[PDB]
Amino acid sequence: MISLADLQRRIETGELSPNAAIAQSHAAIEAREKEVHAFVRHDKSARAQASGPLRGIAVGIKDIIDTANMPTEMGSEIYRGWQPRSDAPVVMMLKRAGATIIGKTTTTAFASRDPTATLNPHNTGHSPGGSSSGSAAAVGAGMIPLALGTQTGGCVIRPAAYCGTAAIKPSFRMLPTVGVKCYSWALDTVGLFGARAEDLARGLLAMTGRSEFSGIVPAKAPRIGVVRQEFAGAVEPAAEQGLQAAIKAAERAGASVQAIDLPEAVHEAWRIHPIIQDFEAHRALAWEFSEHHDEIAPMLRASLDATVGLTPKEYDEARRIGRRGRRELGEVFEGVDVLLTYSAPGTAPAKALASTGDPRYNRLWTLMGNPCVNVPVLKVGGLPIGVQVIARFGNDAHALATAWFLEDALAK
Amino acid sequence: MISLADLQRRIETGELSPNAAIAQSHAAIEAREKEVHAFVRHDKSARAQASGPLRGIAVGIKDIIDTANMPTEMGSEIYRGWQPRSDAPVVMMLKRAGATIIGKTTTTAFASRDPTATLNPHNTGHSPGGSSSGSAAAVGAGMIPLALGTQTGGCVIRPAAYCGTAAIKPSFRMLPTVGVKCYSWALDTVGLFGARAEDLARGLLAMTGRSEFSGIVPAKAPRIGVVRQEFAGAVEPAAEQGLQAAIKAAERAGASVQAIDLPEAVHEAWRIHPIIQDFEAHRALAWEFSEHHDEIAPMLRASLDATVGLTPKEYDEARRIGRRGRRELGEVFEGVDVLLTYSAPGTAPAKALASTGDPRYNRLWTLMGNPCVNVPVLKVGGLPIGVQVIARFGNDAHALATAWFLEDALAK
Repeated sequence: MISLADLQRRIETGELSPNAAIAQSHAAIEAREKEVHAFVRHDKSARAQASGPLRGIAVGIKDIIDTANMPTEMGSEIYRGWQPRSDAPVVMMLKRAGATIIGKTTTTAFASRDPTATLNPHNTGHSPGGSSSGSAAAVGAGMIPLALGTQTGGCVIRPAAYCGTAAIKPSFRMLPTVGVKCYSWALDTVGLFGARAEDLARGLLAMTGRSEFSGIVPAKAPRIGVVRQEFAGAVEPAAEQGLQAAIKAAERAGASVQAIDLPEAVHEAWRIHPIIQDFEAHRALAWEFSEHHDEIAPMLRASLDATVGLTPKEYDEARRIGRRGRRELGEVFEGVDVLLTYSAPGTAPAKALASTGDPRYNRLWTLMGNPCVNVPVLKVGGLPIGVQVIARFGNDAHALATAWFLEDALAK
Repeated sequence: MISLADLQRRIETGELSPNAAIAQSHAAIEAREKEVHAFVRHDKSARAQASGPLRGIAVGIKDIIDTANMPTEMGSEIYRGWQPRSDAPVVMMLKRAGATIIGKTTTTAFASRDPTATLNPHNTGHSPGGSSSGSAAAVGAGMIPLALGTQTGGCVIRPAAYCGTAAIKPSFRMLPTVGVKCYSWALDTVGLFGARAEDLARGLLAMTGRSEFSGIVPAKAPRIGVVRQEFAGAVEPAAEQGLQAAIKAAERAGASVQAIDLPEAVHEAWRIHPIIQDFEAHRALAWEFSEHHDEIAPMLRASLDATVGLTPKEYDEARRIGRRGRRELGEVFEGVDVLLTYSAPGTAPAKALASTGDPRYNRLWTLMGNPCVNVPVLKVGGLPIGVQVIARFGNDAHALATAWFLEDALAK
């Protein structure tokens, strides 16, 4: 994989030229697209910009995020050839920083369950996860140093884990979702894919100008609270193997690790995530469902069909539960700096299963809103397994710092 | 003005057919549009639907709200001829209920300060307010029974007051802002314009299906708390005359009215509203500011040029201040059912002043999120004056019930 931070340092010293960096990405893409299929469209004419911390940095954009110079097809036939008039605010954050928008990465139809043609870089016979399939794959295949995606259930953390890349779903609403095809406005959150935690930090710094992302360094003696999300059901062996490897590494590195069971209020929040998501999706995708029903991809069409009956009453109740959940989760962070858990059920599923993976270990955090970061840990049978670092809402910096600490710990 | 509730009842009993109702509207628009100029686009072929609670109900849509069959120009040359692919979820809420989208109403450029060409229905020499200029003017001129607008500062309540129509800015986020051109995502709130409070209730019931909007009837002897928002300075004589008249009518109607002070935390929230608004505006309108700077309407261009330096730091600090204001405001509603205040600084400004009016008496409430309803009180020099009824967050139904109470009280 290509490191954003690496590129930055070398370009800043003149050791590497922006044009060369971009030519390298174009090369990497051409070198494996026929194998991975992570791009809906690749702008081969894309060139590096003259100034900015992200000059010479090629970025892939999930195709539900608006671009003014390239179509935004939402991974749906309904939007084939659709051309937005403007670039989404998050795209502008990158462009204003000097980044090069190299192309649109594949997305499942409307960021839901329907698999794209994209394949896992680590094993062509496996899924790269979803819904940010192309962003995770492209970064995992070393095609680009950065990619944008979104998370409603576990659309960022899960595919990142499956593809062995670092990634972060910042605190809810930190990055605007303006110009981002909505699935559930209570959940939709923009995320970033990179090679390492440090790459994510430098990316967020350039996009937001927030001092909190400046000068981040690996955390020291982090206080970690391990949660296995029992309420999420039975995890697969590989996932647990990765979590134990992470715990062992952190302990040896000086971290204090303790197991903790999450409050009933949190278990409940996890249960009602589907209610909030699906009730809102019917509103958010009303036009598509009412006017182009049969054109909606199979799996998404099915989930919408099964949920037309969700009522405002139960929706309100679900949101009440969500709030109770957030309140009691905050108390959990009184004794620990971060929480550590699974990023996915296990290794990436074989493409034959026609599944981008179950988001059961991701969805709770998207609703709570806390910053989540995936940390590659190991590989079982050649397929990546990662762990998920979670900090208190609004403390994305500490989440990245601990993720960094963890990466260094695993490196022994 | 045309009453949606009235049309509903007559259509329900069969006294009026949906086709006739819609023909009524087309005729009403035809009758005054040449003098008011409230529509960017009037779809003369718009027909009535055969079923639904809103069948036969014509609705005007502020032009920053996406429509699939009509252009959405954002009141800016930058979006001349722009055609969204899909109808915004709120538009679909109306369509699914059986309503007719009769046209797009005027909006100031990107819903900011730059005046549209629309004129006040009560005196064409005056402003109809903004930024939901056309929606307020159309309803006020008796063209349509319902219209959608948005409020970031006071874009719903102020123009409603100026044009003498009933209107409501529901609780923050009750209605989705998907497909609604964003100015400030922390503030933007969809609102409705109608003849009376009952019309708003029926409109919200059909759009949301929420039982809270079903069976609403005038409130009885409400506990009203009068707040003059001294932090925003003294209001113009006409506005105070309308407030005094509303208090007296309410009292003689059996309501308990007490002048109350607003917590310092709330005063502070009003103060930092511009910080949140303008900082986000720079991110939400990034593409426009970067690629079409000189094409942005003059006033908005100037406000943006003067706020480029706002920092994430002061922004976060403003948000913290706003959250504290919301908390303490709720406390105020523990002893009072609704707050009663000004809807605008006074009567509508002369067009010659090139101003849609000062939003100072509206902005706080948009940030707090509470449901606000405008109640027409009287007219000074032929120009309408209204009062603003505010309930606790999530108590939209009560705001409407008390507004209805106030309307009857004023009618004695």
